[PDB]
Amino acid sequence: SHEDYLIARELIVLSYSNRSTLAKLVSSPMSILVALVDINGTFITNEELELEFSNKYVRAIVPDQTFDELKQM
Amino acid sequence: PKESILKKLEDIKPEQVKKQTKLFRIFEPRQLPVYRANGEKELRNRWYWKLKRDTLPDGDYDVREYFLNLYDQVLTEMPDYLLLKDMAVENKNSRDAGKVVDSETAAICDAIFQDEETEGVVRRFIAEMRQRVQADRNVVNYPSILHPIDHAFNEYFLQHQLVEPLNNDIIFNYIPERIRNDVNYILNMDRNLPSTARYIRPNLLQDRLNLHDNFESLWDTITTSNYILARSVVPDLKELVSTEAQIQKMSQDLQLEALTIQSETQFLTGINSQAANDCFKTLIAAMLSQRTMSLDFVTTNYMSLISGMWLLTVVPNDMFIRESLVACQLAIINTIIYPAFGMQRMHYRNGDPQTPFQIAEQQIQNFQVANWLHFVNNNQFRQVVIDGVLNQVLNDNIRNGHVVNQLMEALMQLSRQQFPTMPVDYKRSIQRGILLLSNRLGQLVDLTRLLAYNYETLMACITMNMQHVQTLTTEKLQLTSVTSLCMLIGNATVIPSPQTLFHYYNVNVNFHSNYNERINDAVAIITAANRLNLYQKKMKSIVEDFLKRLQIFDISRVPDDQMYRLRDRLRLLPVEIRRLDIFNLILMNMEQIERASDKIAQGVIIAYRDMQLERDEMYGYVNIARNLDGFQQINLEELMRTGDYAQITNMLLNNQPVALVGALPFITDSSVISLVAKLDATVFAQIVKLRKVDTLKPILYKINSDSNDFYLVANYDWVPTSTTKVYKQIPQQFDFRASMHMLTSNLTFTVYSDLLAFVSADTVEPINAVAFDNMRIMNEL
Amino acid sequence: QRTMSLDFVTTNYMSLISGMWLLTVVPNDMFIRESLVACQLAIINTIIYPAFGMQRMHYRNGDPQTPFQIAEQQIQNFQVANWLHFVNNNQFRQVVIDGVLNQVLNDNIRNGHVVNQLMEALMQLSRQQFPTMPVDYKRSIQRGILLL
Amino acid sequence: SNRLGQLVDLTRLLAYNYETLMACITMNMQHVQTLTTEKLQLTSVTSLC
Amino acid sequence: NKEESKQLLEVLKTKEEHQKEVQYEILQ
Repeated sequence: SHEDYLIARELIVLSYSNRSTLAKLVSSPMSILVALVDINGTFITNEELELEFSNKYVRAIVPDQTFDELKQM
Repeated sequence: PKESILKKLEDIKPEQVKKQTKLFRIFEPRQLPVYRANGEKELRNRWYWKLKRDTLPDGDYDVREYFLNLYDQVLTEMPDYLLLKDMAVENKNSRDAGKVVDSETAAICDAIFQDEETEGVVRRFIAEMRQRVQADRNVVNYPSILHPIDHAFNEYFLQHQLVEPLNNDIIFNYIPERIRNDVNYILNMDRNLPSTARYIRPNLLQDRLNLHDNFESLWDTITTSNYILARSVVPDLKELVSTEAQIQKMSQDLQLEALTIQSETQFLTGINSQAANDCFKTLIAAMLSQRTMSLDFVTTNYMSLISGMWLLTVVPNDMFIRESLVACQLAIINTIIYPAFGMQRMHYRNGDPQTPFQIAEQQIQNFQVANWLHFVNNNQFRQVVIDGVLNQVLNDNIRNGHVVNQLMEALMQLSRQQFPTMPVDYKRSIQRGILLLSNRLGQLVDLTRLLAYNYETLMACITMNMQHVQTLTTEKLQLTSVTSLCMLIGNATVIPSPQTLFHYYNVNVNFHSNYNERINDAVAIITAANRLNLYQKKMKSIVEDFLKRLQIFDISRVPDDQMYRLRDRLRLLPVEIRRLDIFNLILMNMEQIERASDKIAQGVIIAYRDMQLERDEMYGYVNIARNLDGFQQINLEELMRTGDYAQITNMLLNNQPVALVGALPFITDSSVISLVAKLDATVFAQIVKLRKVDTLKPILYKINSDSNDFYLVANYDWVPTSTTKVYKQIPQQFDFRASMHMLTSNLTFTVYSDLLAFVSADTVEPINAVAFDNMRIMNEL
Repeated sequence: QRTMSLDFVTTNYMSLISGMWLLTVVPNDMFIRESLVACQLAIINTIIYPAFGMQRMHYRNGDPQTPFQIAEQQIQNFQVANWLHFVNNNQFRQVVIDGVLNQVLNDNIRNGHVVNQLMEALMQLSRQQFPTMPVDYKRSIQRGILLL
Repeated sequence: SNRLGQLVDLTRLLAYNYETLMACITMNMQHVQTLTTEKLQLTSVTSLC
Repeated sequence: NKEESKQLLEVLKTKEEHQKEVQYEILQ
């Protein structure tokens, strides 16, 4: 796809020089992004270890300062 | 598609609270000159009331549309509260450095102080007009300068603004009585709220439309929406008994051995979690939303038939759909019950008015099964109105679970019989299949009590009455999904958190409030359109908007007939107080607004008699008329519906007196030579040639010293006489003192929309959770 | 005279076992009524009545009367009834010293003597069964009371 | 049952156009059974209705 | 760049408003 081409040209040209602050860098913001996705439909697990879906909705109560962190990243 | 519906529902924000920054106005003062009688002009000028935004169309039908649009503006502006200090401004000429409500009012007051040509009394009045307060009562009185109609609208918005005094007791009272009275929940708050506070109440007026009476396509969607909402708040069965060990008990009791884990046809095949949860969710959500559910099972699997007994006992039979439970009851009767007494299989008929359990209740002679089947057949909901809302309630015997004891009695009896017609292996299989339920008895009882408790607890958070009516689309229910639930369950109570309840209640409140408010909108426009004689107006797009603002429908596949029936019902609804008062304030002033607006005229008189012109004073001499009496009149909208220009043509060719009535443009002509030349009589010949009447523009003969030939009047002793007067009123004169009013308001309140956020709530430990009978649920071990 | 509220979780019954001490020594008009009522109601529905065997309660939160003021009449036991009587009448007292108003205590709190009555009542609750209740949660509550 | 007013409107429309075009006829409109016959698909009524 | 970056910082403030927060904030 096109976005794959963008990613590949943008990593291949920087992975020729940067070899210490690239995978460590771009893989770090993801930990914050997961706190931004509203659940609409869910999978569960029991104590007895069985999936059991749920139509539960849950919002994403993200604070404000982690966005500033994310922007610095 | 499914998840989208809940995304739409839970994104229903409430009705956004309004608060205006300025005042509704239609009029404004304006300086015109004044021409003293005999025509000549004063050095002094004068203020008059004129209309802001002269935009009135031509023709009467278009004007009634305009006033409907004005009604739409006023409704869209129609606020819920207001604080006048936030719009107040200074007065640059007040003795006491006071204030006034609007910027334009202040502009007027600061423009009249500067003019040479203003009396001293108004300047004193401006020096003495100021704000006033009384803070013990939190009340304020501000000055204002307002046309009477404007004062009427604004005063209505003051006196009829929807707020209610907020306290700490009303917070509790917003919660249902059952939750407050349910000992399994503990409530508190960390704030005391003052008497300075306010809050707005939703409109929770029940269904004025009866959509459960032949609006089945909409009710299917509504019921589906409420079902899927209820699925998002029914708890997940968080804690269970195991699956592999339970299935090993099944496979060590029943000697289908070894490795019946993989071979799956008998007593099995849908034992998993992923259906037990589905049944637990489905039953509660269906009974809450009142949605019928159909059954997809298999007859080879007899445990499904056995757990359908428990299902058809704990759940009413009028709640299912007919053919499915007919098949299931028929199957049960044919292979568990009648073979247990040597009876024939059955001889059932497809289209039979009675279900097999009814016609079986009288045939067999056993006390236990007879009273069990009697209960089943006569199990049904109990309608009851509580807290205003109808509710479908369970029996009060299902709730404190003892139905299961009658069930066990029947099943134990059937164990005690013999099966003469059939071999030993079959009986052995069946009797083991029902011993496997006997051994789960107490857990079944606990399950029944738990379903009843969670059901009533979630029923508490409902605002719209819950009717018992069958539906187009159903919800599948495999009977193995009951068998799973009935076989994977134990010593694990699940109580809905209070926050789920508050969430669900606020969602239903917001949906209901939106529903009633948009109903009131539609009813207002329909009644107003019908009382303004709007006959070319197709009342469809309004209803399309009505259905669009309800964020659950698909307008791409809803027809015109449902819309028109919905309109036919909406015709018959009383308009709410706000809208009704604003409309009866408009029916009594649409003409008085339409008497103004110097771009149209309400008619023209044509009387071929050299009649006199009138000594007005904003004009000088004019060909104006203000009564329309004597001469006979012709309505033009009548003439333009049914084109019959025979009458009018006859009347024009024979120079017969007549009047023409309807919103007509006009053009002022300040040439005296156009008076003696009689050009206003020259306009009506195009009505006989090209029979249209649209480019019809009579003349207004405004005469004054600014006309370049006025000197004749002041040299020759002739009062202006003329022909073909115009039917039109004059502007009203601006009286500064009499136009001033004092607007009252409350001082410094604060409006809180959400009302349960101040409540913090907690649950007792769910092991020690109790039902209506003050006796624990989930206690058998 | 800063009104302060309570915020707890009823499952942690030790928090309530300490809250009852608090309500004993600290007056009741200092606590906002909603949280105080919630704490008392959790105490009654969790500890007291299931120790004796009563139905839980049906409290109306718009009531001028208070859960301990019902328990003072519904309980038949002199120990806890006199403790609850104290709690219901544990309000500040208005005195004027040196020209300043002052909110003083009941003088069985300025010395520690009422807690003796509290622990006698609590020892009684410990010595009693909890008839409807299970056993692990019961032994745990009894020992948690005997702690204090 | 929900197309009630709509079918009233349709019927009046039909009768109006029929009678207005009947006015512009000279030859006596006489009722006779004919040999061949126009096929009418009731679907094409179900459409209209 | 940075004009659009600061507007991106801003649009993640107005959005995703909780109800209890605005209640306690109006009171506070």
